[PDB]
Amino acid sequence: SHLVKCAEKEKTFCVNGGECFMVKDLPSRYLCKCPNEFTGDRCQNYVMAS
Amino acid sequence: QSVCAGTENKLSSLSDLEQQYRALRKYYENCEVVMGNLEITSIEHNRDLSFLRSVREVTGYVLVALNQFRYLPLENLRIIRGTKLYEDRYALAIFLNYRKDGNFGLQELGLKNLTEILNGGVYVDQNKFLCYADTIHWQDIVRNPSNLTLVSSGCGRCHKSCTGRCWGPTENHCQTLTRTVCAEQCDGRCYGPYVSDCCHRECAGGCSGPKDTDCFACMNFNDSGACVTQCPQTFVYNPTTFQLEHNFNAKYTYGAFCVKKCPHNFVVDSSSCVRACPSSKMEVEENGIKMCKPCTDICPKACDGIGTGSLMSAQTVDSSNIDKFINCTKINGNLIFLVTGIHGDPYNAIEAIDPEKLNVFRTVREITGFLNIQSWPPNMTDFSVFSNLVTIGGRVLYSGLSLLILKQQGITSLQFQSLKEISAGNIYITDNSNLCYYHTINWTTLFSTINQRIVIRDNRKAENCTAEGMVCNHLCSSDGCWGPGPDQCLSCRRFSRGRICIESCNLYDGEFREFENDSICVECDPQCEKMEDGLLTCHGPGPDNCTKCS
Ligand SMILES: *[C@@H]1O[C@H](CO)[C@@H](O)[C@H](O)[C@H]1NC(C)=O
Ligand SMILES: *[C@@H]1O[C@H](CO)[C@@H](O)[C@H](O)[C@H]1NC(C)=O
Ligand SMILES: *[C@@H]1O[C@H](CO)[C@@H](O)[C@H](O)[C@H]1NC(C)=O
Ligand SMILES: *[C@@H]1O[C@H](CO)[C@@H](O)[C@H](O)[C@H]1NC(C)=O
Repeated sequence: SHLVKCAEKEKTFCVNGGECFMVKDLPSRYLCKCPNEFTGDRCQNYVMAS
Repeated sequence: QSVCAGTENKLSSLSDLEQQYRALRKYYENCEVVMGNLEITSIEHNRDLSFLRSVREVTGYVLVALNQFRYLPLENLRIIRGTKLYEDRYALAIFLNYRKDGNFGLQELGLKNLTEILNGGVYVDQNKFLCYADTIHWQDIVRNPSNLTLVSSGCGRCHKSCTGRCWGPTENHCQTLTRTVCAEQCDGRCYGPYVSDCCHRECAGGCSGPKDTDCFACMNFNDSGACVTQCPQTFVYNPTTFQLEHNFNAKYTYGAFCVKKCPHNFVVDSSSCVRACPSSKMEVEENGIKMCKPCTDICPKACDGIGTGSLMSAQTVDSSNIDKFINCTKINGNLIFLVTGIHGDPYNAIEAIDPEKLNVFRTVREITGFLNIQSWPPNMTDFSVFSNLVTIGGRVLYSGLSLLILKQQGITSLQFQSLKEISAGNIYITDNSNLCYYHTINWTTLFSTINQRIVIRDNRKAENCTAEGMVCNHLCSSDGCWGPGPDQCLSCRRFSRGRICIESCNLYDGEFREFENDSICVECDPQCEKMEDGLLTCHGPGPDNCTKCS
């Protein structure tokens, strides 16, 4: 994988149960893996349909 | 003509990879113009992306990262405007589109029509199995300097006819150069190499002929098929008189268009459809038309909403900005309450909001954009803090919605007491398990357009509400109520004293006598003497309409 888990400092970065990840590339790019109920750059928004 | 919003997630995605794919399909299928960003991230090798062939234009940026599929089918994409850029620098970013193991990854880009990138640069790097992309003359596609326009073995050569610049192996894969190949007299793009073949200066992408009606895309505005720099203004200077004259062929600027009329919910300033009046001017209605006119003396208290001016950066109301709303009567923009607003955002050192502080909103009469309630203090059962809110303009929409109340367990009634108008957008009231009065409201009475829908799902069953006695007061009309009591009606069955519906006015008995202004009970002038023995104290307003003087 191109991704690694974030430090404990960056735990609170992703909200609403989002899992933080960094990218190994040479700055380092951060991302959130969201639970199905949430979205946004930091899982800050609720997913919605219909 | 089939527009969509697109995401703002960047590299963030859903943990469920099928849910991530299903979301991509949900957001972008049958969309021609992405009015924002086209983000394609973390998509598996097997996946079908044929639906992306629908995309012709992207307003913001194109992010294609961390995917494993062989080919990118954006075969109809012509323009990336780059109004918003990835990392505030790239209009197109294609990177890490392979699995580190080394099995599969992106091999070919189907961007044979991508001939314009209006603003921003190109970042195509770290794509282990991508071929031909190295041959692309990006300098031709990017319209303006962007000190970042670069592409970073065992790849097939371009076809002979391609002139060493192609997207794939065949003779039908050649890169169409539309700028560098032009006659020295073309200032824009071209469809050939002679002076006959130049595009109009207003064409974006390319053209099929010399006229401003022959463009593939417009550089600025579209005025009835003609690509224009600006719309016909209301005033026109006459050079011989040295005076401005009325232009009767004037049109209004709305988005990227010259329109015969502004939407009803929008304000007219100059010959343009705007969302807000300048701080110096005030909104006024003249024959149903909202306009910006200079302030009498002092301008009304209009406040920046979430994502506007002083609060451009903001995503939600929080403890750091709740105080920027003291004494606001109008909100120029939106009001959004996210989970991280109500319950605090620890990472950015923002404490959870003080529920008492939500009372700042009791002064708010109008919200020009939208109202988005995704979070609310648990001890609070209703939105009575919005007891004075009359209008939601819907001049800005969140996925076509102007009102959102979702996932709120603590709410049992709404209590939007003063609410009378939702000018644009749809309503989305879902998953508020204990909400009870919503099902009685004839939301239709609040709408302006007939295109306005209502999405009410998974709140407390209407049958369950009724059986638990959560019904409207008898003095409410068939239009419904916001919650319990006579003060909470949408309209009265009989009379009304202020905000409360009553059976009759104080005509013959009561501390303060009243006359009936047709269903509205108005108190008699203090100078009118309290007439006893079945006599009326007054027969209208003011001291002139008294029965006897005190
Ligand atoms: C590319 O653009 C042209 C004109 O804008 C249109 O004819 C076409 O459907 C797209 N071309 C291909 C080969 O998909
Ligand atoms: C301009 O607008 C008309 C609709 O008013 C549309 O048929 C045509 O696609 C447009 N031209 C360009 C170049 O976008
Ligand atoms: C708000 O207005 C009230 C009276 O309507 C006044 O007491 C107060 O100074 C104002 N406060 C702020 C913070 O604007
Ligand atoms: C309320 O919903 C009704 C059904 O009784 C529909 O006719 C109408 O558009 C709204 N009625 C009025 C009288 O505004």
